[PDB]
Amino acid sequence: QLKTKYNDQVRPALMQQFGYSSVMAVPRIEKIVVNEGLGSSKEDSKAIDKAAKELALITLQKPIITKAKKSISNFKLRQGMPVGIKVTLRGERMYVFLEKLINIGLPRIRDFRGINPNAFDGRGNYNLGIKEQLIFPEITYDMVDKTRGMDITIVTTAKTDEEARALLQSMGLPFRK
Amino acid sequence: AAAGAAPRIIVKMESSAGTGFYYTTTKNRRNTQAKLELKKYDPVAAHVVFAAAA
Amino acid sequence: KRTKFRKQFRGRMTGDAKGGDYVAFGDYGLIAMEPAWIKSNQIEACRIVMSRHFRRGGKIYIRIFPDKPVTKKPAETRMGKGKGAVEYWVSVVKPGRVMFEVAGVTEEQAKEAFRLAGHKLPIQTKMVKREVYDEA
Amino acid sequence: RRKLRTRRKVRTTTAASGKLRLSVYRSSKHIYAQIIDDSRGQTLAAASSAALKSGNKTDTAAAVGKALAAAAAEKGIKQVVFDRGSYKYHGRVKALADAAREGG
RNA sequence: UCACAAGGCUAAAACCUUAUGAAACUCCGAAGGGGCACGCGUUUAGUCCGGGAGUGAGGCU
RNA sequence: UCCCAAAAUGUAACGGAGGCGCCCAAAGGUCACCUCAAGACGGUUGGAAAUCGUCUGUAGAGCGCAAAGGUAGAAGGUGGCUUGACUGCGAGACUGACACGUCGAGCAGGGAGGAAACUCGGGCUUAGUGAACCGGUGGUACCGUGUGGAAGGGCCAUCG
RNA sequence: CACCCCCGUGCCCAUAGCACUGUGGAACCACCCCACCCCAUGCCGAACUGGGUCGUGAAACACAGCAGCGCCAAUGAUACUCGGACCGCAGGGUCCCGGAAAAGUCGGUCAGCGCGGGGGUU
Ligand SMILES: [Mg+2]
Ligand SMILES: [Mg+2]
Ligand SMILES: [Mg+2]
Ligand SMILES: [Mg+2]
Ligand SMILES: [Mg+2]
Ligand SMILES: [Mg+2]
Ligand SMILES: [Mg+2]
Ligand SMILES: [Mg+2]
Ligand SMILES: [Mg+2]
Ligand SMILES: [Mg+2]
Ligand SMILES: [Mg+2]
Ligand SMILES: [Mg+2]
Ligand SMILES: [Mg+2]
Repeated sequence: QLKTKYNDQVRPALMQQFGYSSVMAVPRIEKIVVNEGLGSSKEDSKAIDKAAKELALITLQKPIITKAKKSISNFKLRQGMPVGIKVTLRGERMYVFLEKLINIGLPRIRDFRGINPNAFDGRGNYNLGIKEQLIFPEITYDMVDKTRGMDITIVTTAKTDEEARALLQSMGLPFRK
Repeated sequence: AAAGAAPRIIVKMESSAGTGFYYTTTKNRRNTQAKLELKKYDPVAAHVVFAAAA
Repeated sequence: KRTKFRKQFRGRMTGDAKGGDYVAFGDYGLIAMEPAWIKSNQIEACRIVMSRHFRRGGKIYIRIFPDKPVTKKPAETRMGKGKGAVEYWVSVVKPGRVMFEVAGVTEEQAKEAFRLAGHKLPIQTKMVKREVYDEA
Repeated sequence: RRKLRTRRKVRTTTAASGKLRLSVYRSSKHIYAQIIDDSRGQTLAAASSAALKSGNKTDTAAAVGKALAAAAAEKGIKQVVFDRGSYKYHGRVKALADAAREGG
C-alpha cells in the first residue's frame, strides 16, 4: 500500500544509483511465494490442517497443497499425497504481507542480526526461506499446538546480484555484516 | 466368463419403461458399491433410462 | 576379459575391419591379418607376455575387447533342448584392425614383445609404426 | 503459451471443411477480424478498427462484428468458421460473434 | 539404449579430448526388391464356369 | 510384442528375450483448460530423494498392465456437463484354405457435450479369448398335429 | 503495396534455429494501471477476464548485423551390391559390368514466396 509508494521512491533512487535509460528497466518485485513442506515424515491430516490455518492467518490468502511428485525412493515416499503447502503472493497482498514482515517479522526474531548477503539467484533474483514460527506478528503459541517453520521466495526482476541486492536493501532489509 | 468373479461383474441394466428390453455390461463393486444408473436408448419407444437389475 | 552386465547369447558373420586401422595412443602397433575370433585368455596371454618382456614399465594399449558370448552345449547331449550356455567370450577382430599398441620402448623391444605375443595368437599378424593420421 | 492458438487453429480443419474461417486479434485495444478462404493463400473480406473507432475500446466489438458481416453480405459469404485465438470466447469476442451471428 | 580402450577433470556420476563393439542400438542408409500406370515394344500366356485327379516323406549344391 | 525374417507382405527350429486369460462408472462421450524427465544456483523440517524459486530443457518423461510403433498443435496432467460402453443398417476395402477376424464412410430413429464448424456407435493402438450342441432367464405371439385354447417349440436378447 | 513500415494470417516445415549485438515508439505491438462486478484462480487479476490512461520502450516482439554453435552439404574415392564369372578344406576372398552409399573434406546459409488490413513519403 504505502509500501508501493516507497517502491516508487526507490525507483528514482535506483535510477539515480544505476543510471538507467528507462524507468521500467529498473528492478521490481514479482510475487513472494510461501512454501510449507512438512510432510514425508508428517503424514498427519491434522498437521496439514494446522499449516493451512497458520498460513491463512498470516498471509491472508488460501494455501495450495503441493502433492508428492510421485517419486518413491527407498525411504518413506509415495505417489499422490500431501507433502508441501504453497501460497503465492503477488501485487497487493504481497506488499501487505512483506510490510508485515519488515515491520513485525525479522525484528521480533529471536537472536536476529540480519540475513545472508552472499549471492542467491545468480540469474539476478533472490529467495531466502526463514526458520522458526515463534517470531511473528500474527502467529501465537497461544493459538497452536506444536512448533514449525517455513520457506519464502521473492523474485527481483534484476539482471545481476548487485542490482537485486541494492533493490532488496533500499527497500528496507537487514544484511548481516 | 468364470464364476469366482469378485471384482467386476456382468450386471444387466433393465428399463424403467416396462417394455421388456435390457442391457448388459460390467461393474466393479469397488466403486459402484450400491447401484448403477444409466441413460440409454429404448428401441420399443425412444430413450428412457435403466437401473441395475440382478 | 569379460563384460560386466549385458543380454546373454549372440551369432556369427564376416567382412573387413571397420575402425580402426590406425595407430593412436602409441609409437608401435600390432595388426591382425586374418578374420578370427579372439578369446579373453588369448589376449590375457598376449598381455602377460608383453607385460613381462617390457618389465617395468613401458606402455601397453590393448585395443581389442571381447564383448561376444560364445556358447557350447553340455557334454554328450542330443541336439536341441536349448541353446548352449555361455562357454566363453570372443572379440571379433577383422583383418587390418589394430589389436595392440605399445610405446615407451625401443624398436627392438617392440619387435620382440610383439613376436612373442604373435606366437600366442590364432592368426598371422604384422607390426607397423604411425603416419596413419586419418584423425587424431 | 502459443499452444492455445495453434491448438484451435489446427482444430479448425483448414481446407477439407469447405467453410471460410474468420480470424480475430483482441489482445491490444485494436482488433482485426479477417475472413479467409484457408486453402487459397488469400484473405477475402475483413473489417479492422484502427481507422477511427467512435471511442469505445471493447464496447465496440459488436460494431465491427456488424461491420465485418456487412462486408460479408456484399462479397457473398454466408458460411463461416470461428477461428478464435488465445481468446476464450466470453465477452468482447463473443460480442463480435453475436453481432456477426445475426448481422450476416 | 547396452557394452567398451588410454587419458583429463571432478567428489565417484555428469562432463572434456582420443577410441570402439551391437540380431533384439540407429543421425543416416544403398544395390535390390514389392505395388500401380502405361506398352512408348518384344513375346505369348492369362482369367472364369464345370467334370477327373494325384500330391501332403523330399534330396543335394 | 520384439529379434531371427535376407530394407514389400510371408517364412521354421525343444532358436534368442518378455507379457495376456484383465482392468476403468471414469481410465469412457464431449467441452474447456494445463506441459514433462533431468541437471545447476539459492532455499525451515530436509539436506541421496522430500516441498519452493530462478535458469536450461523435443521428449533425455508420461500413457492402468508386456514390448514395439506412436504421441508435446496431445494420446500426456486437471476441471464442467454427461451415458454413443445406442437401436435399425452398411457403400467399400484389409486379411484367412475355410470358419473367423479387422477398418469403415454414409442413411434413419434418437440422444450427449459444445456458442458454434462439429464430435461421440467405448479405452493411442496391437493380447484380455471358446465354434456347435443341449439347457437357464427377459421379451415376442411365428408354428401349434379335428377346432379354440394350453404344454412344447421358433424368433430377438441373453447367461452357463 | 506506389515506396516504406507495422498488425494479422498463410505456403514453407532449421541452408528458415540459437546465442552475442545494434535499432525501434505515440503508430501499429508490448509491458503498464485499476478491478466490486461479467470472467477467472486445485492458492494469487501471475494466466484467463474485464475498464482504461499517462509512463517506458528497456523486458518481450519486429528488424538489421554476424558464420561461435546449430542445420544443409560437394566433387574424388571407398564400403556394400544387381547381374556375369572364379579361388580357398574352411573361416573367408577375387575378377568383369552396371548401379552406389554412410561418415568426412569443399563448402552453402542469419531464409524464401503470398494475402489482407492499418499507418506514414513539405
Ligand atoms: Mg550430417
Ligand atoms: Mg502329413
Ligand atoms: Mg511334409
Ligand atoms: Mg523343405
Ligand atoms: Mg526381402
Ligand atoms: Mg514352411
Ligand atoms: Mg453332440
Ligand atoms: Mg422362453
Ligand atoms: Mg411359450
Ligand atoms: Mg555375385
Ligand atoms: Mg565397380
Ligand atoms: Mg553413379
Ligand atoms: Mg535475426
